[PDB]
Parts: sequence; C-alpha cells; structure tokens
Amino acid sequence: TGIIMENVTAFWEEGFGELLEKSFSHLCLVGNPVLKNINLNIEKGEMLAITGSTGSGKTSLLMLILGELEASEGIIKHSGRVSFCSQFSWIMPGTIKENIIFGVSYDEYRYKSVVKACQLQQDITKFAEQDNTVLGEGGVTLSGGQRARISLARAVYKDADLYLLDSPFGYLDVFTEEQVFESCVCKLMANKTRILVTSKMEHLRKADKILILHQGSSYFYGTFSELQSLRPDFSSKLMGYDTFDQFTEERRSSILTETLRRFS
Ligand SMILES: Nc1ncnc2c1ncn2[C@@H]1O[C@H](COP(=O)(O)OP(=O)(O)OP(=O)(O)O)[C@@H](O)[C@H]1O
Ligand SMILES: [Mg+2]
Repeated sequence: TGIIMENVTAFWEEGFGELLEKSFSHLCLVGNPVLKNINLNIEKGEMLAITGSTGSGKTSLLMLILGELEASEGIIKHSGRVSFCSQFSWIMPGTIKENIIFGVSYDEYRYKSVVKACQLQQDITKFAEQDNTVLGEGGVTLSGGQRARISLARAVYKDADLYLLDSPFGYLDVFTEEQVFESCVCKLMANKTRILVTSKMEHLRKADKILILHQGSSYFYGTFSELQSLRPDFSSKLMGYDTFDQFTEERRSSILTETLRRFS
C-alpha cells in the first residue's frame, strides 16, 4: 500500500494528550485542531520525510495513521500492517536479539540483514556475549543511539507494508546515524513505503516527498526541488549552513522553528 490523506483535520480529544505523554483539557474544551488541512499522497515504496518546528504535530500525524487519533474531517487511506518506531526507545528485559525479534519469529537471513543495516554489529561486538547480552528494561547503561538502533531494528524487522520512523536520528553519534540512514532507510528499505520524521536536510534531499509542519499546519508538501523554488527563503537559509545536519538535534530544531516563524 501507499498512503493518502485528503484534506485531513483532527481535533484534540480527551486522552490524546495523555497518550502523547508517552493543559489538554483546555485544548479539548475550545475545540482546537491538533492538525489542519493535511494533504499527502505517497506511492508504494516511497519515503516521505516529515519535518517542521518543535511541537508542530509530527508525532501526532503518526498517531493519526496508527488510529490513535481520529480524523474529524477528510480522507485517509492505507492498508496493511504498520510498524511504528517511536521517538521513545523502549527496551524489554531479555537479550538484544530477543529485543529485536520481540513477539515475532526468528529468521536467520532476515535478522542478520536487519542487524547489519542498522549498524548494530559495531555495538554488539564490544560485548562478551554480543547479541546474547542481557539488558534490563530501559536498557539504561546503553547510549541513546544504541537504544535507538535496537528499537529501529525491532521496528524494521517487523514485516509490514508501512514503516513509521519517529526521529531515530537525534543523538550525538552523528556519523553512525548517517550510515544508518544510508544502509537501513535508503537501501534495505528502498522498496518499503516509509515515513521518517527528521530534522536533517539530507533526509529531505533524498526523500521522494516532503512535508514541513508548523503549528499543526502544512507549511509545504512536495519534492525537494519544489521546496527550493516554492520556498526560496526557507531553503536558502537551510541549505545555507555548511554542515547543518551535524548540529545537535536541539540546535537543528531550534533553527527550523525560528526559520518557520520568520517565513510563515
Ligand atoms: N509532552 C507534552 N507536554 C505538553 N504538551 C504536549 C506534549 N507533547 C505533545 N503536546 C501537545 O501536542 C501538540 C503537538 O505535539 P506533537 O508531539 O505531535 O508535535 P511534535 O512535532 O512531534 O513535537 P516535537 O518537536 O517535540 O517532537 C503540541 O502543540 C502540544 O500541545
Ligand atoms: Mg515528536
């Protein structure tokens, strides 16, 4: 399946705020849209890069696809299993391997292929028992990027038609993330429909389609080249840094926010 949204709007409802926490009642009382007039049309096998300002509705858009948020107006269409990799990297008690194949059946070629493309080999090779290493919930003594690669691997190992990847590339080990984006998202998953939330411009550059969000609104939908001509101010400033993508995630996101505020 591909995915289409035709003029979709979703309002704050009781619970969504608490769901997201993993005052809301005021937002629910005043009937405020969390997302307004969203359009997108992604074919089978394409990658959509979602970016925007902080708290612009990026995660909320994913929740709509998952059915955790209701589309009060408009048309959404997709079929098949979805696999969701949350910004929060959860880790269950058990080995690394058990965490990647959690609730699903081990297949040798599939496993090794996902391990390798998620750049996990460089990690497990530092441990005496490699992917048989036992973790506690939270996987608390690992780095953020290590937790995020195990969690991404878990999501990518699942056999689904649509992959939702919420901000996996947000940590300090920025060269590894560059390698993960190439080998996992661009190669291994080249023919899987996929939605990547991100604040790196390279990911926009390589995307089939682009969605920029600001304040629950679609600032821009289309291709990288349309961004460049249809949003010359935004693009000029964002392509203007020499290595924007190696800034911390907080800096990248604060530059996007400020830029979106400027050229609204
Ligand atoms: N942890 C939170 N505390 C208070 N409000 C929140 C929180 N998380 C989400 N919200 C609310 O939900 C709305 C949209 O949030 P959402 O998480 O979908 O945006 P986002 O683009 O994913 O944010 P971020 O840039 O931090 O990842 C915000 O306007 C805010 O009202
Ligand atoms: Mg988010």
